[PDB]
Amino acid sequence: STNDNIKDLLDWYSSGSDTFTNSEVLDNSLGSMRIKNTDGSISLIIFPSPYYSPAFTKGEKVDLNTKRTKKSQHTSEGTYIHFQISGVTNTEKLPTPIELPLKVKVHGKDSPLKYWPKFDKKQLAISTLDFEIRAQLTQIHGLYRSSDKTGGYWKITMNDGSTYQSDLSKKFEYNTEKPPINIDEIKTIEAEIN
Repeated sequence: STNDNIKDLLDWYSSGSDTFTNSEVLDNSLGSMRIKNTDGSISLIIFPSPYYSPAFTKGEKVDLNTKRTKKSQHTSEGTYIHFQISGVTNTEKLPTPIELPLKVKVHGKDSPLKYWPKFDKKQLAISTLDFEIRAQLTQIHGLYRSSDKTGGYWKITMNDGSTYQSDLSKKFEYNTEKPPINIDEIKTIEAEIN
């Protein structure tokens, strides 16, 4: 028996993500962007953070690794629109797709990984890393599905000593999100469940 906030977390992190590559910027206002995907849909993405306010200009190409905030819509004008939050990075690729060094501990015990993917984009938003990591945990390790797996944290340590961490008992802090990072510079990723 989990409390309600954990149930909300279980629904958010087990609902997948939206991936679009080489999309085009149509407009860039404060706190948002309007983007046209190669399939013909439009994405309206919000950016609630002052530290990560995309500065792309009309016509520039960008990748999308985002989460939808709600059901897409078929407009009268005949367009298909997605409503998403964060997750826009440059289209720059890595030579060879790398596997991110994630180590997981569930109550101190080392929990081995299953279906943990490789990444080939040189840059990933911190919120994207947040949901990839938390999806591995909810799907493979039982996070949020029971009272004994409702807290903990994940921590990324960069080659230079910089770290990023997130508390597993709360949804990701989008309002304070930092700029995307070069995944090739990540030294390690730790995650512990309690």
